[PDB]
Amino acid sequence: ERRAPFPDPNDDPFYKTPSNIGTYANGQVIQSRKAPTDIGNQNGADSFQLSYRTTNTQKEAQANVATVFIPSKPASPPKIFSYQVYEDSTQLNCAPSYSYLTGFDEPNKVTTVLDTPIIISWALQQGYYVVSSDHEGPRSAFIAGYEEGMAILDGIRAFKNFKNLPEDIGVGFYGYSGGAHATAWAVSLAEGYAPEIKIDGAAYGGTPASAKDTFTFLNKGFFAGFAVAGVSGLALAHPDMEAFLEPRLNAKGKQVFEQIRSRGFCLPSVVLHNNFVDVFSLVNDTNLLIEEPIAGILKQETLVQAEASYTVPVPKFPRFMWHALPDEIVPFQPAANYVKEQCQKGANINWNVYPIAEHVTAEIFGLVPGLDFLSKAFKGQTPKVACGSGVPAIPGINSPSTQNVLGSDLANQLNSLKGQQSAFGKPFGSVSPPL
Amino acid sequence: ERRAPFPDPNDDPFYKTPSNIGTYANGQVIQSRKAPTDIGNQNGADSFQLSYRTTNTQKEAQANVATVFIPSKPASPPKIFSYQVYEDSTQLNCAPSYSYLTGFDEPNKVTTVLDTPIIISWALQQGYYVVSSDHEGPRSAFIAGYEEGMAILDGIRAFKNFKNLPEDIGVGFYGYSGGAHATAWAVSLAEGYAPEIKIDGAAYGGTPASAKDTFTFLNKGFFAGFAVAGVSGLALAHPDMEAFLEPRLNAKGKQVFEQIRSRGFCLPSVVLHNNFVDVFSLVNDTNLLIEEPIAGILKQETLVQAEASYTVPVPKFPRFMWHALPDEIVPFQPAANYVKEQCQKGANINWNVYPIAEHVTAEIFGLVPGLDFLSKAFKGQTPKVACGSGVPAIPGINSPSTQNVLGSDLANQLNSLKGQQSAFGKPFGSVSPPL
Ligand SMILES: *[C@@H]1O[C@H](CO)[C@@H](O)[C@H](O)[C@H]1NC(C)=O
Ligand SMILES: *[C@@H]1O[C@H](CO)[C@@H](O)[C@H](O)[C@H]1NC(C)=O
Repeated sequence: ERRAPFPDPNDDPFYKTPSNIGTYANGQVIQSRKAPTDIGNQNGADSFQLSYRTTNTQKEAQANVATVFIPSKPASPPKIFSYQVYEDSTQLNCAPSYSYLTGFDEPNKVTTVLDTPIIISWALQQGYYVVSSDHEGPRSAFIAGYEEGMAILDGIRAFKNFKNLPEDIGVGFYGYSGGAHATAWAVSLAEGYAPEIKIDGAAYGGTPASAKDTFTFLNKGFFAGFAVAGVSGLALAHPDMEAFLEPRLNAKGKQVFEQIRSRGFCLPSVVLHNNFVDVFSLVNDTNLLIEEPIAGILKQETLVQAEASYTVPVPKFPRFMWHALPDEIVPFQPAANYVKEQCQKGANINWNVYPIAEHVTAEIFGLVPGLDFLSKAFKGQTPKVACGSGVPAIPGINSPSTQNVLGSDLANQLNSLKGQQSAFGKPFGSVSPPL
Repeated sequence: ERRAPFPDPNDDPFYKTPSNIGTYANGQVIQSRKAPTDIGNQNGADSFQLSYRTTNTQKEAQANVATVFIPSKPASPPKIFSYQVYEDSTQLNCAPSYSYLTGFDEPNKVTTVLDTPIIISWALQQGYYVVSSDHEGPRSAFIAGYEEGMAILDGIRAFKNFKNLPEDIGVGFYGYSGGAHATAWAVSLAEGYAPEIKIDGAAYGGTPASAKDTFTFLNKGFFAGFAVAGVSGLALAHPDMEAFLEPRLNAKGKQVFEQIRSRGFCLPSVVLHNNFVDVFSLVNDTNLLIEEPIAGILKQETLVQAEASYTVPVPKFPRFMWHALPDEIVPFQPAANYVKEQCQKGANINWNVYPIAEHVTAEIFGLVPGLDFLSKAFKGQTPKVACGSGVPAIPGINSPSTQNVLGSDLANQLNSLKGQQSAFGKPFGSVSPPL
C-alpha cells in the first residue's frame, strides 16, 4: 500500500560513478546512506546502502552500490554473510539494492521477496552481518563472472571498512542460479583479488560454470530469453564484444536487445520473452560465437578448466554445492565438471545432486542444508566429506540407527567388535565414523 | 571346547566332483546333508550343505557346495539373502562352508566369526532364507570373477530347487572385500547366466573391479601376499595360465605357491606372508603379465570397461556400493571407475565414499546402511538416488530439521512458499524432496 522509497537508480546520483573513482581505493566507500528494507524491517536490522569503488572487467575504476544489514545483536566473534540475488536482468532498476527497498513498484523486488527474506533473516537471527551487492554493477552485466566477482569482494571490503570490522572476519557466501554464478565467480577470484578476506565456507547451487554451455542449453528454449539476457550482459562487460554485435543486429535483434536493456525489464520480464527464439536469428552471422572476440571471451567466461583459456583457480575452503540433475534452466553437466575438475585440484566440496528436481524446486531443497552447512562452517565444523560427494550413510547421524536396523542384540554385537582384530590383522572400527 | 564336526573338504567325498556332473543340470543339487553351524545355532535356523552342479571358467561341468540356512519363520513373500565370505584363500579347508562349521580348528572359521554372524542373523531375524556359497569352488580360485559369479548364481538356483522356492523369489546379494568381488561378478554375470533370478537389490563394498589394478596396488606391499593369493587363484581358474607359470617359478616361487595352496593356509595365514615381496621376484620373467596369456586373461578379469576385452554388463536393479577412499588393501579408484562407467550405462548405484576410513574400518561403517538398504530393496523402496551419489541432504530425513535449522518462524515461512510462483514462473516445491 506504499510506494518506492527512492529515485530509480538511473536517476539517483549515488549510483553514478564519480570523477574521483580512480583516486578511491578498491573496496573503499565513496559515500553511504540509510536505506529502508522489508527484510531489514522484519528483522529489526538497520539496513544501509554503500556506494563503493570497485573494478570492472577491463580493469577500470568504477563505483558500485551494496545493501548491508546489521543484526540487532551480532555474533561474537563477528561473522559476515554474503547473499547473491539471482537478478538475471540487464537494467539498473533490476538491481538487488532497488529490490530490497519497500513497496510494490520496484521490478526486481519479487526476487528479493521469495527465498531471500527467509535467508537473510536466518543470517541475522544468527547474528551475522549481512551484505548483498549489486553484482552486475553499473554495467548491469548478467553472467559476466569477472565483473560480478570483483564487485562482491569489493563489497565485502567496503562492508568491512564501513562497520570497522576485523580484517580476519570470517565471511560466508551464498547464492543460487545467477547468484550461484556470481558467487562461484567471487570465490574463484577471491584468492587473487581479495586475499585478506577469510572465508569459513561458502554454499551455492544451481550454478552455471560455463556461459557458453548455459547459452547453448538455453537457446531454442522457453528459457532462451535468459540466454539473450546473458549475451547482453556479456556484451556490457566486454565492449569489444559490443562493437562486434551492434552492426550484426537485424532489425528484430536491435529491438530485442534494447528491450532487454529497457527500464523495468527485469527477471519477471526476461522469463516471458524471447521464448523459443534462436539468439542466432537476431545476429546477421549464424556462427556468431566462433568469430572473435566472443569465442575467446567465452574462453575466459567459464570456470570449467577444459574450456578456459586461463588456469581456473581452485577454492580450498569447505564448500557446499547442489544442482537439480534435470535442471531445466541451468545445465547440470558443466556444474559437475567444475566440481570434479576442482576436486582433483583438491577442494572441499560437499556436492549434493537431486535426482528428481527442477531448477525451481531444487532451490528450496538444498536451502535448509546449505544454511545448516553455512552454520557449521562458521563454527569451523564443516562435516568432513569425500570431495565431490556428501556425507556417507552414518547410522544415527544421517541414516537409521544401528538398533533400528539390526535390532538391539545384533547392534550390541556390532558394538562389541570395536577394537577386536578384523580378519585382516587390524582393529575393527565403530559403526559411526569419526565426527 | 569342541572340535570340527566334519572331515576336511579334500577328504570329504561330498566336495569331490561326480563322473555324472555333465549329466547334472546347472544349479541342480547332486546331493545334500544337514550341517552344524554356529550361526545357524544362534538363530535357531536349520543349516544345510548342498553339493550342486555348476560351471567353471573353461565352461566345464563341476560340482560345488553351498551352505544354506532356513529361518525359523520365513518372510511372506519369501526372500533370498546371499552373503559372499571374503575367504581370500586358495585352499579347500578355507571354504566358507567349512568355516560355518562349529569348533576352533577350522582355518577360515575366523572370517565367518566376525561380521558374518551379525549379518546372517539379521538376514534371518528378518525371515530371509540365507545362502552363502563356496564362491572359489573346487578350484578354490580367489579373485577369479567368472568362476565366482557362475557358482553363486548356481548356488541360488540350487538353493531354490532344494527348498522348492518360487522362481520369482527376489534375491539379495551382499559382500565386502573378496566377497564384494565375488558379488560384483555374480551380478555382472547374473543377467547372462541366470536370468530367472529376480533381484530386488544388492549391496557390496570395498570392491576390486580389476584384478590387475588390485595386484599392482598390493605388490611390494604388506598386503602383497593377497596379490600372490590372487595370482594363484587366477592360475587355478585359467590353466593355460598355470602352464605359463609353473616353469617360471624360481626355487623360491615354487615354495611360495605350494605354500599358499597348502592345507590350513587360509586368510589369517595369507595376510602375514609374502609381506613386501615383489611377486615378480618369484617368476623368472620380470614383465610376466605382459606375456600372454595372463595379459589377455587380465583383459577378461576386470569389470572396468576401459580395460575389458569384452563388453562389461551393467546391473540396472538398485545397488548400494561403498569403499574406504584410502582403502589400504583394495584400490579405491578402479571401484569409482566401474561405478561411473556403469552409471553412464544407466544403473541404480547408491555410491557411498568414506573419506576417513581403512579397508578394515569401512567394513563396519557401511554395514548398517548396506543392510538398512537391503531391507528397503526387498520392499521395493530403495531410496531413489542420483546414480554415483547418495541421497542428498533432505531435512528431517537425513539432515537437520527445517525448524532446527532456521527456527520455527523461518521454517513456517519456507513451508508457505509451496505452490507459490517462483521468480521463474514455476511453483516452488517443498523442502523435503519426494519420498
Ligand atoms: C554482418 O554485418 C557486419 C557489419 O560489419 C559484417 O562485417 C558481417 O560480415 C555481416 N555478416 C554476414 C553473415 O553478412
Ligand atoms: C623362464 O623359463 C621359461 C621356461 O620355458 C622360458 O620360456 C622363459 O623365457 C624364461 N624367462 C626368462 C626371462 O628367462
